[PDB]
Amino acid sequence: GAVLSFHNICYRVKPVEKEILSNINGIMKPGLNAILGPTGGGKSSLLDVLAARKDPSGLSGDVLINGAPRPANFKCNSGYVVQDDVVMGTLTVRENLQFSAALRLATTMTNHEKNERINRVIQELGLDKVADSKVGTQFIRGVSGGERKRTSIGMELITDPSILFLDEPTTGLDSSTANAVLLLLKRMSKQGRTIIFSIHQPRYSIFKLFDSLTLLASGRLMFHGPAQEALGYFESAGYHCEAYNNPADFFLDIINGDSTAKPLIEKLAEIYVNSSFYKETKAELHQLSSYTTSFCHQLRWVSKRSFKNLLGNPQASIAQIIVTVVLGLVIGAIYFGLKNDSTGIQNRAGVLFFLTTNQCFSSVSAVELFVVEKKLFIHEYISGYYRVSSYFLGKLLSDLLPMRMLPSIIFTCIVYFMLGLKPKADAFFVMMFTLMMVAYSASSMALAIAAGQSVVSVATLLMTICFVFMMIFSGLLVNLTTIASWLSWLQYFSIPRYGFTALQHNEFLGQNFCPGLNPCNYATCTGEEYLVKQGIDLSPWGLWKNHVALACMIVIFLTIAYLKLLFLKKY
Amino acid sequence: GAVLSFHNICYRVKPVEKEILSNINGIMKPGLNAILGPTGGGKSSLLDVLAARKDPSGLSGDVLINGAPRPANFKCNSGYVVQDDVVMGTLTVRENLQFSAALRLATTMTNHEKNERINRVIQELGLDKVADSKVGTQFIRGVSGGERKRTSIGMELITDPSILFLDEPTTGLDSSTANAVLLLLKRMSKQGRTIIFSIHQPRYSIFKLFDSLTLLASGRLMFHGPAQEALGYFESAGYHCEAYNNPADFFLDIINGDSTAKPLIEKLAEIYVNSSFYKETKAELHQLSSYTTSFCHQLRWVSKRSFKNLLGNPQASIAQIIVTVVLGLVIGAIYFGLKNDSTGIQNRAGVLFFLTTNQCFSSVSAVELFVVEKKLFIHEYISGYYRVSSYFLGKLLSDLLPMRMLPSIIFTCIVYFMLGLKPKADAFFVMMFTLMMVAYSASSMALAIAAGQSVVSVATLLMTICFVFMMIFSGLLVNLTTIASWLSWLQYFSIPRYGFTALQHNEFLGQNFCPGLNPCNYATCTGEEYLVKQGIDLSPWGLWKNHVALACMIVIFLTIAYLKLLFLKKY
Ligand SMILES: COc1cc2c(cc1OC)CN(CCc1ccc(NC(=O)c3cc(OC)c(OC)cc3NC(=O)c3cnc4ccccc4c3)cc1)CC2
Ligand SMILES: CCCCCCCCCCCC(=O)OC[C@H](COP(=O)(O)OCC[N+](C)(C)C)OC(=O)CCCCCCCCCCC
Ligand SMILES: CCCCCCCCCCCC(=O)OC[C@H](COP(=O)(O)OCC[N+](C)(C)C)OC(=O)CCCCCCCCCCC
Ligand SMILES: Nc1ncnc2c1ncn2[C@@H]1O[C@H](COP(=O)(O)OP(=O)(O)OP(=O)(O)O)[C@@H](O)[C@H]1O
Ligand SMILES: Nc1ncnc2c1ncn2[C@@H]1O[C@H](COP(=O)(O)OP(=O)(O)OP(=O)(O)O)[C@@H](O)[C@H]1O
Ligand SMILES: CC(C)CCC[C@@H](C)[C@H]1CC[C@H]2[C@@H]3CC=C4C[C@@H](O)CC[C@]4(C)[C@H]3CC[C@]12C
Ligand SMILES: CC(C)CCC[C@@H](C)[C@H]1CC[C@H]2[C@@H]3CC=C4C[C@@H](O)CC[C@]4(C)[C@H]3CC[C@]12C
Ligand SMILES: CC(C)CCC[C@@H](C)[C@H]1CC[C@H]2[C@@H]3CC=C4C[C@@H](O)CC[C@]4(C)[C@H]3CC[C@]12C
Ligand SMILES: CC(C)CCC[C@@H](C)[C@H]1CC[C@H]2[C@@H]3CC=C4C[C@@H](O)CC[C@]4(C)[C@H]3CC[C@]12C
Repeated sequence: GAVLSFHNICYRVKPVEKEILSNINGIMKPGLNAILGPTGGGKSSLLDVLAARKDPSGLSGDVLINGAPRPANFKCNSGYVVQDDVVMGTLTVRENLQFSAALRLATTMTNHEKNERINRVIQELGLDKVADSKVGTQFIRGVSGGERKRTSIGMELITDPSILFLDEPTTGLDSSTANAVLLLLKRMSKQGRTIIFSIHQPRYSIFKLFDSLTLLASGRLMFHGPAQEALGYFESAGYHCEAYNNPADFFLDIINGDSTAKPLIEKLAEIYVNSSFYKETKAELHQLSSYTTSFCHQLRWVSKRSFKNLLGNPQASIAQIIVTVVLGLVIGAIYFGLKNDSTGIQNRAGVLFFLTTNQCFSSVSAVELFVVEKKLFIHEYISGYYRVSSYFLGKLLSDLLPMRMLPSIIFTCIVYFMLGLKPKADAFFVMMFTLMMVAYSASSMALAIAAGQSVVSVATLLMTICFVFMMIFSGLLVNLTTIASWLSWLQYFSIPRYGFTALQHNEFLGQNFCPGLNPCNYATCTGEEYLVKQGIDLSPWGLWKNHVALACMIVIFLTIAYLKLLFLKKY
Repeated sequence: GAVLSFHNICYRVKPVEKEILSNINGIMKPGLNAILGPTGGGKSSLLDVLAARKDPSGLSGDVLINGAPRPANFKCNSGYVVQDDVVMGTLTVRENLQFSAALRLATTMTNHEKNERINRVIQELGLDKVADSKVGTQFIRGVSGGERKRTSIGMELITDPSILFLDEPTTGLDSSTANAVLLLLKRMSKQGRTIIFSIHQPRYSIFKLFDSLTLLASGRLMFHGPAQEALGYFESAGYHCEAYNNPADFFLDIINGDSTAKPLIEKLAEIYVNSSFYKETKAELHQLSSYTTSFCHQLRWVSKRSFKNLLGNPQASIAQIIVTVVLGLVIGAIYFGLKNDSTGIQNRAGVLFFLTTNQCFSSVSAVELFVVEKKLFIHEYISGYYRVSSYFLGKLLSDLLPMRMLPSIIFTCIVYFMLGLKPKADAFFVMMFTLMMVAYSASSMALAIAAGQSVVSVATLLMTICFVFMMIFSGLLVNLTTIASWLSWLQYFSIPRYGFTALQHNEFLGQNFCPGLNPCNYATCTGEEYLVKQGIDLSPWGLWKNHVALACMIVIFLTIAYLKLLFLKKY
């Protein structure tokens, strides 16, 4: 079995540094161990310290498994269940468990075997009725909080861990369900596994199951030792129960100073260090003194989950495609029959500008989903599911690449022929390629800004402002040849400028807009004159210059996003 | 005291109609009464039925207070505490209680007296340490879930009600805090008040406090009667406890079929109807067979809370003002020194278009706050705080009117003189007025769309799409004189068109853009020619036509919003 231990633990958090956890010493031998305490005592913090999910800076003690230091496979042979559930709402119960099994259990096992394990877990936790139902989504009403909580427990159990950490496994659950969960852990603990969990308001039947007990309060350790002997320890100092049927209440009332015999917290702790229990553990403590699956598998499974999540959030995929089609048709109707007249220049420039800005501003919606999933990404990376690289490339090849390509194609196919733009194939494909490139560049910039930011509103605001400032330098609202020199350099940071310039160069090159024709100066009859007055070049190199600039921006921004994820605080 | 009662209650929910609650009969005499049951049994639904927060369509029974039917002041002399807390995060604890006191307690009392009551409540609930701290916000980490829960309890207690309904008052609270809350209610119930609440996992000490008991399960009523006699009733059918220290577990285990003696639910219910308890209540039941404060006060307090909420969410007020200033300065730099040259027309039209669209699209951010507060509005209206009209006008005079006016002023003051637009005062004030009008019209349209919609994403998408379609008809991207007749009529539904046309008419009227000057046809030297080619009229009536159209749209859209709130399902 696994014999966890700790000694002289203290933790500090920040300027001013405060100690959430003061001196703590204990041994969590195999079996079933518990951590009772009042709210704010530090139950969740100690658990993370034991499971190495806290920044090692603050930690000021030694944690040992079976005497030897922490192995590098610790997170490959342990499980952690979070106080606040992190479960992808858009998926069903079974799908989430499948995801955990696939990326944590080794690939040597057959997929049928894994599904058999998954079914067994579901039956044990009583999730059969909602096995294939969806977890809650904003659009889709889903399972209750209790079923969601048990689902998080399931994902960790599937790994068949030798060590399991749980935080408030029984919250939002009625007594019957709570008892079933605890009995399962007890059965799971009579085989050599070590189970550590924090609980609120146990029943007497449950409390008898506890083998080892830990009692936190305001950081201090009031009592650690066998659960059955806890009553005797308190009785010696005073506090003869003889009132409460449930002992768990008897402990908490003492801590809150509601029972008969400087602060009561410090006073009680001083008693423990003088107890035999502290002496025994000090004697024992002093005496004692990688990823399962490869890159490709992680990529496939992450991309799959992203596909499903995207389809489950309609506003970002289905709605964008539908509005794309509607806009294409309306534009085709509004600009139908472009004429080489006085009005041709205006309408052509306007439509191209509209398409460009539409591609740029549509990227905001997708990345917002990248923002909301920061918490899940951190939790899964810490738990040891996947690497950063796999998550990044999967989200790209599932969300950014497929969906952002289509709007360009739809817009070109619908608009080009209805309006009557350049009737040559080269122009058609150039238009499609250019729109694709601006879309990808905007998405990459959005990712660079949004990656690592927790709040959706702030990221949305920042990206919107940046796109606005780009749009001012697109080449239509202002003439770039009239801008002062000390500000003109900014026009090279604008994506819409490159796309818009390319489209203009493609459309205006061989057109005359004065129908019947002593040249009339101050008049732009020919398209080339308009291009010149707007600053654009006439060589073939201008178009391709814009395109290569877009590609370089894509690469730069995506790389920045990867680095922002890499140097993030995953603790 | 207050003697509530019910008889033959059944409720139906929807097509297919299902009965959440089957036959239910009971009397909730003064004192302390409880509703235990497993999750999903129907505890929250019955409570709403008793407190008249459910649609009366489904209800199929009679509810009586003191024998007489439900008075119209029922919600003026009752309190309801929600299972999921509804507390404005951006405010402190004390501020929320002040809001409840001001609008529910009569104005005859002095404000100092109310604050004295508020202090007493806080001391009783143990919220003194966090009395003036802020409740949780996304930006501001706030009080724990337990303190938030007790705060919701406080707001109802301040009214000093003769009848109080609570739903899971002890959830997220440790035993010590839970016991304190229950003891307070017990003390509050020995004076004539009637208290009804639903609870999970009581302690034996608490359960002895219960005077009357109700036991729901899968809709059916398994037991109603005195709490002390509940054990005897079950013992007669079998189920001699002699195992469990806490009786509350003994009841729930039976319902879940985990104890010794068609489904167990139906089987148990059949026993109750044959019990003496059912006979007694049937004998008794068969035997038995406005706003405190005026309009202005509600308006003032709603507007005040809205001010605070707006300031607490920086992204909507502070950020919008800052970006407004930054955009003004950047625009002033980009377009500095507008010249009566070939480029003057383009830059002028572009800047005016940018300002107009900025005013239109900035309205999305504010209304989103109107969306998120739908739940709170429904809860408060049902509880009897305020009317619909007061809420509407308060949110207007607090959020829409003050904040949307400033950006226009800032933009005009910064931009007008730096660029060098028409150097006459009339044009300056016309520009300011026009921008104000488009801002208000867009906000009104946003409210009309967003009011009554629960999801933020959908409303944001809809308003954004509508503004896009308006923007196509602004007069720049397309020439309105070239649009086909069967679609041209749409141009009269566009707000940016009216604002943009007014600004163009103000700026271009007396300008010549050909510097040195056989007239050169196909050339727009004079501004009037440009206006004509864009379809605009030259009379003074065009400008004012646009303005009056905006005003009419404002009135229409705001009225629609009020009606949408009025005919909403507040149940
Ligand atoms: C988790 O819950 C959620 C929370 C939230 C959201 C979604 C959620 O759920 C996931 C999304 N919330 C977005 C709120 C929002 C959206 C937009 C703006 N503001 C502009 O967009 C704009 C501003 C200008 O000045 C400030 C401006 O100046 C000129 C031109 C602007 N836009 C254009 O010009 C333009 C042009 N073509 C377009 C074509 C297609 C689509 C958009 C186009 C836009 C401001 C706020 C924020 C919170
Ligand atoms: C002027 C009109 C045309 C030019 C428009 C300029 C847009 C520039 C877009 C590329 C910048 C970029 O993408 O920056 C990318 C950076 C990269 O993160 P980081 O630097 O490593 O931050 C450190 C992060 N750590 C500490 C975790 C490592 O993200 C950010 O900084 C986030 C905020 C960006 C705000 C940008 C607002 C720009 C307003 C400009 C007002 C004049
Ligand atoms: C074409 C370019 C220029 C013209 C642009 C047209 C914009 C019209 C704006 C005013 C309409 C309005 O504000 O409608 C206001 C209505 C009012 O609610 P209700 O009718 O009572 O719904 C019943 C609600 N109950 C049942 C509770 C009473 O809100 C809505 O319907 C909500 C959805 C509106 C979607 C509008 C999308 C428009 C897309 C047009 C694609 C051609
Ligand atoms: N990163 C952090 N920054 C600042 N304070 C923290 C941080 N982490 C924990 N704390 C503080 O430590 C104290 C204990 O928080 P903790 O998360 O341990 O609560 P808990 O013991 O899990 O109780 P419960 O989860 O039941 O509320 C709190 O006062 C909290 O503010
Ligand atoms: N509007 C509704 N539409 C469909 N079903 C409903 C509706 N309201 C309630 N129900 C159903 O009634 C049953 C009881 O739900 P209820 O809200 O009463 O739970 P509860 O008794 O409050 O239990 P808890 O709140 O502890 O989960 C549930 O199965 C729920 O799906
Ligand atoms: C039908 C046409 C004319 C409507 C104009 C386009 C806009 C207003 C429509 C087109 C497609 C629509 C979306 C279609 C599907 C969904 C998924 C649903 O679960 C919520 C609403 C939502 C997100 C719709 C919102 C409104 C929407 C974006
Ligand atoms: C991290 C971010 C800010 C990186 C920004 C890099 C951008 C500004 C770089 C990437 C590639 C660059 C372009 C590469 C090629 C050319 C062609 C040349 O004849 C003019 C400059 C121009 C058009 C460059 C302008 C600056 C440019 C677009
Ligand atoms: C300083 C200038 C150049 C920045 C450009 C303007 C944008 C990027 C800045 C200007 C004002 C800024 C806001 C100022 C204050 C707040 C409140 C804070 O609790 C969260 C960030 C937030 C919401 C900022 C977000 C970024 C913001 C909107
Ligand atoms: C509920 C919503 C859709 C109501 C929409 C009403 C709009 C379209 C109405 C309100 C006031 C109306 C305007 C009132 C006055 C004039 C001046 C006239 O010489 C031309 C029509 C014009 C410009 C009207 C166009 C239509 C108009 C703008």
